[PDB]
Amino acid sequence: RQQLQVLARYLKMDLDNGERKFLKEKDTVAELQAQLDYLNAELGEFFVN
Amino acid sequence: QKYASIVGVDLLEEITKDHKVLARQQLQVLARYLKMDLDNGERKFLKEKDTVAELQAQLDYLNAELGEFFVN
Amino acid sequence: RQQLQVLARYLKMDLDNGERKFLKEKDTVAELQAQLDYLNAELGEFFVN
Amino acid sequence: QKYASIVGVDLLEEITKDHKVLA
Amino acid sequence: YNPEKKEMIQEVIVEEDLEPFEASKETAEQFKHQHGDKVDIFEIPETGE
Repeated sequence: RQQLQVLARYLKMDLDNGERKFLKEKDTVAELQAQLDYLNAELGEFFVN
Repeated sequence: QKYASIVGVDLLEEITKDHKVLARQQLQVLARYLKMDLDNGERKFLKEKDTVAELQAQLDYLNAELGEFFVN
Repeated sequence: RQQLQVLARYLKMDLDNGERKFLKEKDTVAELQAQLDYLNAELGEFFVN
Repeated sequence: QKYASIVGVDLLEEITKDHKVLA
Repeated sequence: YNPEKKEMIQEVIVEEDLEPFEASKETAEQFKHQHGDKVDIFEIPETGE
C-alpha cells in the first residue's frame, strides 16, 4: 500500500480521479433526480407516464 | 530589477519513457497484491454517467413537452 | 516472482536463454547419441572400442 | 603516446532528478 | 445462438512492463509450431520445471 502511493507520485498518476469523477457524477444525479421527482410530485405519475 | 537598479549592475526523452513504463508496470503488479482495483474509480464514474444521460433524457423530454415556462 | 518479471522487461534481460540454450543443447545431444549408438549397434562394442 | 610513437601514428538533468526522488 | 451476442475474434488491454511467458504440461503435442526460436534458454539443470 505504501510502495504504491509513492510510486504514483512519480507518474503523477492520480488514483482518485476514478472517484472524484464518480462523486461529482453522483451529486449531479441526486440533484438531477430532485428535479425529475418534483415533476412526478406535481404532474402525477399518470401524466408524466 | 529594483535591486540591480538600486546598485547599477544590469544583466533525450526515451531515457524517461521507459524510465516511466516500469513504474507504470511496478504499479500494476503491486496492485495485483493488495487486490486494490485501480478502475472502480471509473466504473463508478461511467455507470454514474450514463444513468445521468438517461436521467437527463427524461428531464428534457418534459421540457420538450411541458415547455420551459410550465416546468419553470 | 511478479516484481522480478516486470523488472526483467526493463533490462530486456531474458531469463530463459539459460534454458533455450540448454534445451537445444540437449536434443542435439540425443540425436548426436542416436548416431553414436547406431555404430555400436552395427560395428559392435568390441570394434569401436 | 609511447605505443603510438613506437609505431608513428599520432592522433538534461531532471530526467535524473525525479529518477532520484522516488529512490 | 444469441443474435444480440454474435461471437467473433479480438484482443485485450495492457499492463506495466515485466513479462516473459511460459507454458504448462498438457497440450504440447499438437500445439508447438507457432513462434520460432525466441527463448532465453538455460540447458543446465539449475532450474527444475
